[PDB]
Amino acid sequence: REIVHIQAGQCGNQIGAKFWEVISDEHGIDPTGSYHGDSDLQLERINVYYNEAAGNKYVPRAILVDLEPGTMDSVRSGPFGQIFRPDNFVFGQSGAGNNWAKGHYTEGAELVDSVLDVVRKESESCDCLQGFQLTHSLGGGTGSGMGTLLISKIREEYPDRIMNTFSVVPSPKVSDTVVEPYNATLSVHQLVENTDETYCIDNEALYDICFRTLKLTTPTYGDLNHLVSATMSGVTTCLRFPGQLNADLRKLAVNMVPFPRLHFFMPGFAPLTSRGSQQYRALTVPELTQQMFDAKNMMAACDPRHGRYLTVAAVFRGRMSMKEVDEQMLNVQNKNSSYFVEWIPNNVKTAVCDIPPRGLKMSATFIGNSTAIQELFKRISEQFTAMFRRKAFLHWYTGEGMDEMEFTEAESNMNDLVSEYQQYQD
Amino acid sequence: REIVHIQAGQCGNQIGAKFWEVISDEHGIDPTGSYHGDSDLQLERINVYYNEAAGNKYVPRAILVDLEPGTMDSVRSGPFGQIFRPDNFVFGQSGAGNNWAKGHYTEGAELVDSVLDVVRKESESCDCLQGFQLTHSLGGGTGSGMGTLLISKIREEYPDRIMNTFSVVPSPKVSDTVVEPYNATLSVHQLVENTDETYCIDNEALYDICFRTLKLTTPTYGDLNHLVSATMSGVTTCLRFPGQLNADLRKLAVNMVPFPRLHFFMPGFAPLTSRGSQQYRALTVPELTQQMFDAKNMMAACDPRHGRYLTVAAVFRGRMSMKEVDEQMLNVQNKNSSYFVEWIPNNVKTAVCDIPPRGLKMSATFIGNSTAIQELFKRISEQFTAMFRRKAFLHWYTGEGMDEMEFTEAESNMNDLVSEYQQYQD
Amino acid sequence: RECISIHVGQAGVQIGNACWELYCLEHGIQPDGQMPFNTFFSETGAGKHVPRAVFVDLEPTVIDEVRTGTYRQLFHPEQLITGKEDAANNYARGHYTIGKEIIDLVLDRIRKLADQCTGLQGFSVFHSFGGGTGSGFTSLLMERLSVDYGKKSKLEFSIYPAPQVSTAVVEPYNSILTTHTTLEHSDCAFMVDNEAIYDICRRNLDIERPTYTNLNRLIGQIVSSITASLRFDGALNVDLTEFQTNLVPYPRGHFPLATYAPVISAEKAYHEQLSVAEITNACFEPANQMVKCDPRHGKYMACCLLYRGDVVPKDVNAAIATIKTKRTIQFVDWCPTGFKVGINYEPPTVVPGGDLAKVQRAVCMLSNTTAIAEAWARLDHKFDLMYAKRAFVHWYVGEGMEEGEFSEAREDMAALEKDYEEVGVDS
Amino acid sequence: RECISIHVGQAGVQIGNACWELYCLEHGIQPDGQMPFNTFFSETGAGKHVPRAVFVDLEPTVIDEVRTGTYRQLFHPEQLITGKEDAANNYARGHYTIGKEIIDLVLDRIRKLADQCTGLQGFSVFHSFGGGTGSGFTSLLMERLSVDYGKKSKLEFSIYPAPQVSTAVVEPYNSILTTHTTLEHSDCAFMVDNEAIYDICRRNLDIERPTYTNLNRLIGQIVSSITASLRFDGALNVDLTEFQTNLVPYPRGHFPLATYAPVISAEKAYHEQLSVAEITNACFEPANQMVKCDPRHGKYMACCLLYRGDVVPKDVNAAIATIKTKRTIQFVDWCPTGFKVGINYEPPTVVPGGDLAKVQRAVCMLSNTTAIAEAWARLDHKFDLMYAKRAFVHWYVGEGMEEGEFSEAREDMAALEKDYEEVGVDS
Ligand SMILES: CC(=O)O[C@H]1C(=O)[C@@]2(C)[C@H]([C@H](OC(=O)c3ccccc3)[C@]3(O)C[C@H](OC(=O)[C@H](O)[C@@H](NC(=O)c4ccccc4)c4ccccc4)C(C)=C1C3(C)C)[C@]1(OC(C)=O)CO[C@@H]1C[C@@H]2O
Ligand SMILES: CC(=O)O[C@H]1C(=O)[C@@]2(C)[C@H]([C@H](OC(=O)c3ccccc3)[C@]3(O)C[C@H](OC(=O)[C@H](O)[C@@H](NC(=O)c4ccccc4)c4ccccc4)C(C)=C1C3(C)C)[C@]1(OC(C)=O)CO[C@@H]1C[C@@H]2O
Ligand SMILES: Nc1nc2c(ncn2[C@@H]2O[C@H](COP(=O)(O)OP(=O)(O)OP(=O)(O)O)[C@@H](O)[C@H]2O)c(=O)[nH]1
Ligand SMILES: Nc1nc2c(ncn2[C@@H]2O[C@H](COP(=O)(O)OP(=O)(O)OP(=O)(O)O)[C@@H](O)[C@H]2O)c(=O)[nH]1
Ligand SMILES: Nc1nc2c(ncn2[C@@H]2O[C@H](COP(=O)(O)OP(=O)(O)O)[C@@H](O)[C@H]2O)c(=O)[nH]1
Ligand SMILES: Nc1nc2c(ncn2[C@@H]2O[C@H](COP(=O)(O)OP(=O)(O)O)[C@@H](O)[C@H]2O)c(=O)[nH]1
Ligand SMILES: [Mg+2]
Ligand SMILES: [Mg+2]
Repeated sequence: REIVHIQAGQCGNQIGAKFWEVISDEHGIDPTGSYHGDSDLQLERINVYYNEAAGNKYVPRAILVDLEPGTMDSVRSGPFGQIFRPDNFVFGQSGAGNNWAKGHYTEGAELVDSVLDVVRKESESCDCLQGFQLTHSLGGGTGSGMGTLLISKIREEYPDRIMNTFSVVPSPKVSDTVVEPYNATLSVHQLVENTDETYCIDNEALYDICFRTLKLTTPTYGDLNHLVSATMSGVTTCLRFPGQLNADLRKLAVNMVPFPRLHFFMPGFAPLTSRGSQQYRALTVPELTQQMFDAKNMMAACDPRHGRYLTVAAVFRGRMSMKEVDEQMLNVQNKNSSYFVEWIPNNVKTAVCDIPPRGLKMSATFIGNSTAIQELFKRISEQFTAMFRRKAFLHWYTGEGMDEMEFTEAESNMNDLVSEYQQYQD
Repeated sequence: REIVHIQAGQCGNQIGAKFWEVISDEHGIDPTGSYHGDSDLQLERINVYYNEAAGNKYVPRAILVDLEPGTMDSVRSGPFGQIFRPDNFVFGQSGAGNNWAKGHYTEGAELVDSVLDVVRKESESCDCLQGFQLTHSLGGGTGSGMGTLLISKIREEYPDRIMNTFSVVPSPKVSDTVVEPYNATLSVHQLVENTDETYCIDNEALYDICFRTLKLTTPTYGDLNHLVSATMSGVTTCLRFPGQLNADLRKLAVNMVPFPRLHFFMPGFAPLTSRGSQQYRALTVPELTQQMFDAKNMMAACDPRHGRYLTVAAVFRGRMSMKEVDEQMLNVQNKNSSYFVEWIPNNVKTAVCDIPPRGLKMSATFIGNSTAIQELFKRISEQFTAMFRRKAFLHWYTGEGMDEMEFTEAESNMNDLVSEYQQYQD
Repeated sequence: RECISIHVGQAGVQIGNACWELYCLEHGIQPDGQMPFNTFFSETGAGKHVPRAVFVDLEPTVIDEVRTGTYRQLFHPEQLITGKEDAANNYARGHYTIGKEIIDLVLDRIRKLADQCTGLQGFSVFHSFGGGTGSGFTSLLMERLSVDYGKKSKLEFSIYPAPQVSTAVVEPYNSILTTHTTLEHSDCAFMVDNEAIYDICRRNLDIERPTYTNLNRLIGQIVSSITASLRFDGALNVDLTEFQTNLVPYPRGHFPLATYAPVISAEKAYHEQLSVAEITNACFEPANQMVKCDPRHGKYMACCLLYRGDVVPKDVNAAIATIKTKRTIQFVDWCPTGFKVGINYEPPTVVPGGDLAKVQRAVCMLSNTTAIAEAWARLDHKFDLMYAKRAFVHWYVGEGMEEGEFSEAREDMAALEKDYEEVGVDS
Repeated sequence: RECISIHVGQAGVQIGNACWELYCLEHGIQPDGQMPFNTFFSETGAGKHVPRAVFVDLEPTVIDEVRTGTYRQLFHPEQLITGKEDAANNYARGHYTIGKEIIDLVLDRIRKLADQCTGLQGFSVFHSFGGGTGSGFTSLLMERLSVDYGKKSKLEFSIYPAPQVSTAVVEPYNSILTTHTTLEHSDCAFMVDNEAIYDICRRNLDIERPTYTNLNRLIGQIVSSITASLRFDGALNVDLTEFQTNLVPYPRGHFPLATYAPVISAEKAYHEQLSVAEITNACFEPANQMVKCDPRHGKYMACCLLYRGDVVPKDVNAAIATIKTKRTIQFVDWCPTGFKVGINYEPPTVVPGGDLAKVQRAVCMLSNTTAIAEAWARLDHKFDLMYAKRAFVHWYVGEGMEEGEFSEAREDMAALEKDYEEVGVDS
């Protein structure tokens, strides 16, 4: 089958650029689009993410959306300017400038069709479309505006396909805009209703991980995006080669969403260690699960141990004993029975793929549906409230035709989300 | 069999010059008229468009008509001055100057016999005359005047042969004359009655295509004419070599005209892509049909999706699966059942020739009988009306002996044409 | 495709000097006619091609300047027609007593040229309204020429009695008397205001002290773009009668304004970066009108844009679309469109010893408008005033010019004004 | 992504000189425009790229300095708009009798630039409050420009009538009259105190004798970091409207303070070791405010920090966290946060013949605060006092400036002051 990858906004584009680096490397694809890998399984499911153009040129099944020419230019000027197809570069009038209404409601709305036409072109090149993956920020304006804008449009076209997104969440201590709550609140309002699964990633959390575990002196965005891309791959890596237990976006959703609306997930990645500490690694399934269930290795800022686990997905990579894995899963649930939600018998869904990440002997990725995430929503809601009570910055959206009712409705609906997570926590 | 190609006016001459470049290249003919092609099939039907003169000099079965010496000079001074026969260069007194009456009614009428004599000479060199192709503009004056003038005369001689024409239609936003409606209206009035098939091409539409798809920085007339020539070839290319399904001007007419009078067609051409984007092409039948049924790739300005398809011809070039083609045709009619006219069971006529355009692996050309084209006639009629209500510029035709009655009669008859297309649209 | 040029009084001749200098520059033709084009120069077997022109002045003075100055070897001596006594700013004398004494010769010289000329398209007359040798004589000649060549195009390039300033005080009379002949016999007339040009020289060429030399060069440059341009073989060779086809909607209204939008100083030639849209936009700005008229207070009937040198049709079309988008300038409501385009491949002509700096492309605009009609009202007032007092009337009566002719001339001018009013209002 | 710069009186021009010198230095552009950027310089085929700028002075003097000095070859002659008689420190004359005589030309030149400009973001106006040619004329122009381009961003960089010392005695009047236009039509205004700068030159650059040359260079350097910085493609390319998105919470409050925290002498460049936190900390010290204002007596509404050269986001975030930890400076209680970050990759600009020593990184701060509002009270007192005596009133009445206009101007200023009071108090 095939999956469409859409990138929206500078943040999403930079993450996606790193993502396509990673998986192109994974599948033996060079900077011309030519295949020079050593395995045959790299071509077994290459169709998932690549069109096979004449001459065996493999072309990212991806759409590049932005409203700020220049970022798009940096993409074309980068190593994958020879990889991405030119008619997938969609941009026009200047960007929203952190104005969600410009991104979703007005200026971005004008260019929707120029995206959807490409969506259709991509769809009709597929043998079986499984779903969509959106990569964007949750506060940027364009990425968050065009994000939910396109999500709505795409679902209208493909209501029965899987809507997946990787969203960068407003972090307590890592900012760059004072309307981050306005944009996030307006975005999530439409996100929930039109999304099947969404991942919440905090730059702050990554900033912590990239030092606490990776000991990076100068953690750059390219390193934080790199962490993200690793988990992005893991989510769908099971679809691209053989394994003892298969997995899927649908399979995950079936085992990760117990209550329709609660489809917000925390992502994590196994072996996190600095290059000087790698020599002390055991590389065992035990070791991996110690990291996977370590709160400090979660890429959401909220620490899971303030909430409970509605359900967990543990996707493993490489040769390993199925019993060994099962044993560790049991040990974990026995260890922290107070953390796992008792309403679920087996709180952990597992999967095991036969191929580790090139260069690793054995890896894994972690997807958690915890109730703790409600606290991130609370924090943002409070920031939103404080500003909204004074109608701060409201005229930036008023001038685009946005009323107060939307903002109060969104917040009311945000409260419902938190309330639901609290409903299912003791 | 053989087909006569007549060019009328600068526009028609420039298009034709490019046309003869194209098909001479197609059939391995150099700038002396000598054959140096690599295939044998290039000589299998070379008689269609060339006389075989002593020494194997292949001479365009074509008549060059103009009333403005100088354009004819540029033809003789061009690469095909060694190709075209000197007695096929028909010109005399200066041109109409955008005066249809001068082109058709008076000054041009004086020189009709000098053309028809050449027509007869060409006819008697043939083994079997199939029909005529006229290349001209629909507003130029001479090309549009001499055009319908000669069409009438030729049909009187050959009432049972096929009258085909490629007419450049007055474009909404691309002008160069303020009596474009007068000339067009007077022309089409006689065109319909005496024509078996006509193609409507807008310079504006080509201006859009040549940038939107070909990304040309400086689209010149030589590039727009080039687009036209590609489709001109496609119309008759089936007659000049082997194919899985043959086709013909008669065959097309039989499957393209359901109602005698409605023989106006929109032309299109498959693989339209810039030289930097060609590397991303799949070159599949699916891909080709996506382009062929793309409204944006239609060389008429009117967007087909505002009307319906009475009937479509899809002529393909090169080796391909017959099933594959049939599948795509089915998919298209299923996709847009609202666009196709339900009164027809199979709305698409297909043909497949064994030889792609030299340099292409696989191509195609599109001929659409849509009801949408009525809107072009409406627009022109409105412009005509606005001027005619004030008898604007009328004295230019009055001085040639043209009365008001002709103009009112023409418009009345133009309304009938539109009305008929509307009759057969929901 | 050939044509014949005609020059009268002093102004027509001086303008002609600039024109024929340009044509020489364009074709590389030397001052003795030697070439080291046949529509302006009769082919000579020795290589000394000679101008298809008739020069008339009832007082040889300006012609003597030609006869003794440069290009005395260029022009044929038979063409240099002169009188003995001048008309002296008297239309009636130029029309009758004085002009009629040479008009026979003039027509004979024209006939010779026309007999030599194969594909004669038409004529190009250079005259004023001020002098009688220009105004009155032209009136006589145009009538005679019209009779002989009813099928040939007659262009008249006239120097419009400027509204602000003039040099003779009896101009109104000579101007109004001319009007009813030009409107009757001409196929297309142009009206140029010296003062508007001087203003252009000040603003665009940055000239504090402008004179007839430079002024005429600009006018001639326009004519080159109108005519000679076509004869160099461009993308769109719009015929002279094709101009008329599209520019003229009625039997009358033969008054297009001819502008030139690459007017530029040598300094500006370095800093300024021109292109198709920039130049095209400039020609619709009420500054380079070449006449005391502000288009923004009338409507556009028709507009032919002539391009030279490095242009492409795409940009031209885009510029026009922008203009129609602008919508600041108004167009006649019953004229769907009014834009026509001519395009050359040959660059703009450069005058060694001129000012108009060399550019890679050029635009001329030939526009019919209702705004220009207002200029005649100003002349009407000047005429009416002097007429009311019958000032200087005895100079025309002394010829025998019927007083009623002046009243008739006015009525014909007034009719013309009325027609333009109706064009703008009606829909 | 392109913009247009505007310069008025003498001050706007002199500041402009520094700005365009910097831009040339940044892009390697020579004094004749030659490059051996398109958002400041119109692309020229010869390589001689020309500044997108309009220069206005009702007494050509300072423009003549430009016309005769260096960069006379850089700027286009059409851009150098001058009058004959100056406004002479009279807002009313600059607003009306004198300024209105050239405003038509000014707008026409702007239109040309705007027609050339594709993706116009907005304008950058350099003016004062002292002179009428700056104050009054700008008021006129901004109104006109606002009408034509209601959708384009209008930045105003003004030289604030300093509280301690000034050079004209009728400044209060011109200042207060300007206020109700800027507050009405501008999208974002900056206020700079010469005296605060001179003080900065003394303390940081160690200059005992500072003048407009060096003073202007500092101001220009700030503008480069605000604007040009974005056009070099950094990590965080904060748009000009994105600035407004985050800096401005209301329909008003368009008064950010622009500081530069790498101000340093050549000697200090050797001993001082700067970095992200050090420089960032310096910009929140009531010393480099660029205006007679002490932030510690008000609250921070919003604060955009723009970084250049060798910086990383980690250190920037850490520095900000430290600032919020410090808690000495107060922030608006209903503004959760107020920090926004822009980051370049291109280093700071160095002026050959300057003082501001070369550094590896730089920080600019664009901050909205309630503290600055206190500065207007000082102006109010100056105005009220002179107004009470109607001192010099006859110079404005002589123009026709309605006395009531002065009272209205004050009320609008007072409204602005009131708004800032409410911002700080309310929660
Ligand atoms: C000599 C050797 O064994 O080097 C290792 C290495 O030292 C370590 C430290 C790697 C290293 O990763 C990082 O330092 C890192 C840098 C920025 C952000 C995140 C991580 C490594 O760079 C990363 C690299 O990862 C891979 O090759 C995977 O296939 C990985 N690939 C990428 O992320 C990638 C990087 C650049 C270009 C293209 C792809 C991957 C993971 C999941 C899904 C798909 C691909 C590995 C094993 C190493 C180096 C090279 C030092 C580690 O990371 C990963 C993702 O494996 C960091 O902790 C682990 C443990 C590894 O042992
Ligand atoms: C290296 C290579 O493969 O080059 C291609 C190429 O790059 C592309 C872009 C060609 C190119 O066509 C154009 O760029 C073009 C220019 C003006 C107007 C219209 C088109 C090409 O020039 C055109 C040329 O077409 C042919 O050879 C056909 O036989 C075509 N011939 C002509 O039009 C022709 C041109 C010059 C002189 C004589 C004939 C043809 C098509 C239908 C019927 C008869 C003949 C081809 C494949 C190419 C080039 C050479 C780059 C494309 O066009 C055609 C008609 O094939 C444009 O989109 C297609 C896709 C092609 O891949
Ligand atoms: N544009 C232009 N106008 C001129 C020139 N010379 C004269 N004029 C105008 O022409 C007017 C008189 O026209 P002419 O017919 O040439 O005068 P003339 O040649 O002396 O003829 P008479 O006056 O009748 O003897 C003057 O008032 C000027 O305004 C010139 O070189 N260029
Ligand atoms: N920062 C800075 N301020 C200046 C400079 N030059 C003048 N000023 C200030 O500007 C005030 C007057 O502003 P301008 O509008 O330029 O005065 P002007 O140019 O003579 O215009 P008029 O006075 O109206 O004729 C002076 O009082 C100075 O305080 C300068 O170069 N830099
Ligand atoms: N994870 C990650 N987040 C980023 C990166 N760059 C920016 N962001 C976040 O995304 C937000 C801006 O989103 P952006 O793509 O610029 O939206 P836009 O400005 O409307 O186009 C910022 O507030 C950052 O927190 C990056 O490289 N990685
Ligand atoms: N497609 C195309 N159309 C043209 C070209 N040149 C002119 N035309 C169109 O044809 C019209 C003029 O026709 P023309 O051949 O000159 O007729 P004539 O002037 O009477 O000889 C113009 O209005 C143009 O729209 C060309 O090269 N290609
Ligand atoms: Mg005289
Ligand atoms: Mg001054």
